[PDB]
Amino acid sequence: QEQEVYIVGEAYSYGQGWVEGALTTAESTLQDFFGLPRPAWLPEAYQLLPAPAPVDIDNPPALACTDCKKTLTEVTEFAYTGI
Amino acid sequence: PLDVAIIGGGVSGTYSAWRLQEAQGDHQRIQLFEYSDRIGGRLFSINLPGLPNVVAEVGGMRWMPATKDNTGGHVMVDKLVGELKLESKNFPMGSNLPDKDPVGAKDNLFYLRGERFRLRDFTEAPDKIPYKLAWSERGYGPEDLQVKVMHNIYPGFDKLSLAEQMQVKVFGKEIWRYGFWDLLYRVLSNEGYQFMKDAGANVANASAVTQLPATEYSDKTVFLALKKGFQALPLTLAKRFAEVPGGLIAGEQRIRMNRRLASVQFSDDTEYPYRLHFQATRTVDGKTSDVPGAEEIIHARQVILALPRRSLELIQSPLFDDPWLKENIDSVLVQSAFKLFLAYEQPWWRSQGLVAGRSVTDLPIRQCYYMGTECEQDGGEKTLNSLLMASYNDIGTVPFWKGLEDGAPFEGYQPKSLQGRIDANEVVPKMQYQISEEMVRIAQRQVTSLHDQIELPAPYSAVYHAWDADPFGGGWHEWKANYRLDLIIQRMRHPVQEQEVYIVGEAYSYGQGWVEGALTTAESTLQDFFGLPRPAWLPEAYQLLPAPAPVDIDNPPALACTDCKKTLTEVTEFAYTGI
Amino acid sequence: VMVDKLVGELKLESKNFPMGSNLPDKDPVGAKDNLFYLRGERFRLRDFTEAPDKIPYKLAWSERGYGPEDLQVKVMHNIYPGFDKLSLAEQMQVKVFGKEIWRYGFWDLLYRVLSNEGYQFMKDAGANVANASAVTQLPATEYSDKTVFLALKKGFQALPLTLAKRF
Amino acid sequence: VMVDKLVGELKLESKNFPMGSNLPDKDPVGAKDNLFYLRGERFRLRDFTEAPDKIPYKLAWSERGYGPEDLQVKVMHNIYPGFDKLSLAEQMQVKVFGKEIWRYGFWDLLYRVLSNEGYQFMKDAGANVANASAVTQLPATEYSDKTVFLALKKGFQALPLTLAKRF
Ligand SMILES: Cc1cc2nc3c(=O)[nH]c(=O)nc-3n(C[C@H](O)[C@H](O)[C@H](O)COP(=O)(O)OP(=O)(O)OC[C@H]3O[C@@H](n4cnc5c(N)ncnc54)[C@H](O)[C@@H]3O)c2cc1C
Repeated sequence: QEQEVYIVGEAYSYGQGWVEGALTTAESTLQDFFGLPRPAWLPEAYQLLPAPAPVDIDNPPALACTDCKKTLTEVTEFAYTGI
Repeated sequence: PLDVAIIGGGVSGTYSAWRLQEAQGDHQRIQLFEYSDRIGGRLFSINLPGLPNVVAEVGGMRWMPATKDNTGGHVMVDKLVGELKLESKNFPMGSNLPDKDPVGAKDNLFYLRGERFRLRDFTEAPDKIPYKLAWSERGYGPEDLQVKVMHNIYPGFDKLSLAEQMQVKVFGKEIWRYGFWDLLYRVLSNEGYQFMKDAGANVANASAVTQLPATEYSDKTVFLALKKGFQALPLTLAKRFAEVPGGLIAGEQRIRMNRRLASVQFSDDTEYPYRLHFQATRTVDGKTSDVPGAEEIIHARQVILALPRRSLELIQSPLFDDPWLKENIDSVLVQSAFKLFLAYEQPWWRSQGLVAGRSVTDLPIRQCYYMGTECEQDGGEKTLNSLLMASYNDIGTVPFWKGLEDGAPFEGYQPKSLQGRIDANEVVPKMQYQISEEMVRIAQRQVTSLHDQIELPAPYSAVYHAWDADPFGGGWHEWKANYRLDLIIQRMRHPVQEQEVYIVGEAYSYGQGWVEGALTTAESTLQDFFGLPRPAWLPEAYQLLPAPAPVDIDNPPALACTDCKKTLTEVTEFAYTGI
Repeated sequence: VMVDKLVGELKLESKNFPMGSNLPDKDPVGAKDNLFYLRGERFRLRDFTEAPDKIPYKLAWSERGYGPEDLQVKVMHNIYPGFDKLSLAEQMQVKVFGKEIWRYGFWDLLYRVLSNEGYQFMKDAGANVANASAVTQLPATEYSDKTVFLALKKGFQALPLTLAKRF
Repeated sequence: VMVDKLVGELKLESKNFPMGSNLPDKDPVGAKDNLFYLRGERFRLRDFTEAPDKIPYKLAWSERGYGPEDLQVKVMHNIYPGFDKLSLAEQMQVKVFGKEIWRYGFWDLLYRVLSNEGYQFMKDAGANVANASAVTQLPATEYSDKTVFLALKKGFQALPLTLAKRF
């Protein structure tokens, strides 16, 4: 936090093994510690890096299932694919 | 000072009280006595922690809707449930997906003799079935095989009235004189019988007349359940019996829980000839024990014993010395039933292609039902918490599970959904039979084997119930061979002509194993010996109890075949189904 | 998205990166005829579903009839249904067999749910790393040769060169 | 010992109780040709070892090649080697899977060590009771049609009758 060295690239991205990983880390670091706006060509809808879980996830609050009917349907129909 | 004492807070008891109170309550003292602190008898519904909208039906769980013409299906249940404004839901026996051509039960599992196959393989891949069936028994599922067997014995047998079925002779003997297994031994290979038992419904020493009738299998067959659990039906009735306005006895005094009818004695009094001796009981954690002390004594004109066979046997009365009643109380077998529920945090089976209905195995667990996810229910919490039920009734498997009752209780674990809601030590409910850890480990291993998995998620909660001890003796009854069950059905409602004691309930009905049996016996007895009209909600088209055959059916007149062309066509086309 | 739009921005020409056949133009074979040679046996991709008896792995009865990718999808739904559709924050909180998923290595977690022959099959016919976090290896999608990929006509190195050139 | 010596004492005549054939007098067939008819299949006792492919139970690879009795011996040695040779007092102190053996029923203990098809095989081709104490059901001996049994020529009821007669 003290120093003004930044690390970008695929290595410590979410999109490892992709050029997308490298670009997303670079763009986020630029928007966050260099103050550059988001490019015109870059949509706002796109999340560059995944939001983290809380630092303390030991005994976390429950995950409320959003549209479980659709998830369970997808899962069962996938199973039917094999059968 | 009681005009009617009703013994038993099951569905037949509670229905009887409600009817009599709503009809004659203004001038008749009616009281309902129940052995335990719980109303419902063999209807018994619970919600496990984390599953507030997925009911675990430890007793009865579904009924067949009334037909359009109101002549078939469980008409009494369907219309009574309509009358009391209880909400019903579909009881699925398979998958609705894909919404275009629903798989139904076709993908549900079988694991028999070390082989795995799915239901669709009985017709699609009969080489997978590991039973050495006769050439003529291949290509049917177990149910369809039973239909074929029945048409072999007598074509269209299921479509005959009980009176005609009691006159049908096979291999020179009337069918009601055979036990199911003995009759099948004559027409079906040993491997066939083994196949029907294992992949299968039936009892081997029960009357062939009530076991043989079978229908063509169809996962499209519709069943209904109550959203609040089947126990809502008797509870509602009890609730509506103690809330009838008016009457000699005040609403809150009409139901007397925790009273075990110890005995019925005959008093010299002409007005109130029955002296009922009740023992007070207390119920702790679902277990009822006698409270030591005096017997409460009550006087009644009429008595309705809304009680199964074992319960009748535990009541002392000179009434039971009647030769007919002494002979015909033991005219029914009692089938023990056992249920195991396991609650999981996700429906691991949905990823295997399983949605509803049962998978079947020859492992001791026998059958597993997939019973529903909390989040997929109407107004259900946003939780993947799911319920699995296992059930067995077969005598041979019972000893296995019986040995696993001892040991440390299963404690479960507080699932994430319940964190900061329930206590960790309340995750596994306190029940009459407290599931042990060993039983849960072994059930989980057998469930894992059945689904062909290495390891499944562990259950966070469980419930075991046995319908075997007193007073129930078992889960349901079946007519024994060599008994004129058509005559016993009519007489047992009022067993001793002199006395004013009536017997109602599922035990000595035609519809044994169903709430419909209990309701039909109760309603007939009420219409016949209490004079109540038929309810408005109850159609006239529906026959409550089958008309009996003549007492002398030795050398009976011939049965004139009504539209034999249609029967023979049905029978032949059914045969084509297998071929 | 970043690559796609940045490539758009710098006016680099892209092309389809085919993963199979477009012929016959009516019903393209795709990757269905591409070869496998495993354990001395030859079969084609279509045989994972059309002819599963040709697959020379002694798979569990419940793991047959899937290609390697689809088998991984099935495994993931077995562990947690819809896991791939959760956010990273939710995936980091998912516990399996009493431990958070990000505390398992891929191979250790699979060992618990999939037969050894299953794992061997997914490795050989398969993407994955055995000691990598299960949270980033487990997410899988249904296989489809219709999945579209793009390449640069001048090669992917044209993207950094262009950038350097424009810097 | 008590029966044998008491029968000696009362001068009741005993005879061999054969469990198989004595012919041919050179190499007696014994029980090797006696029949089994299980699950629609026919085989003879000798086929448990001579032709195990004829046995129509899907036994584990490690349970094949034994007759039912020998399979029970194998199971018992798996649980505790030499268990049958221990005194009752020692057998009541033997713990398996963290519980004393006399706290298990036979079927529950076998469920842990033997496949379901194994149990089914031992019941069908087999002696045992499924809910009885494992301590008194588990002890088994190697099968041998050469095992000798005796009967009374006048029937076993001659023993109590004689006693009553001599009382
Ligand atoms: C496992 C299982 C599953 C079932 N599933 C279905 C199903 O899916 N569909 C269906 O339609 N039916 C089902 N049934 C059957 C249905 O539950 C019964 O047929 C019906 O509930 C019985 O009603 P009843 O009034 O005859 O008797 P019971 O329910 O037995 O009621 C008798 C009552 O009398 C009480 N009693 C006993 N002795 C005394 C005494 N001395 N004094 C006072 N009270 C006493 C008992 O405690 C009990 O409350 C099932 C049953 C079981 C066991």
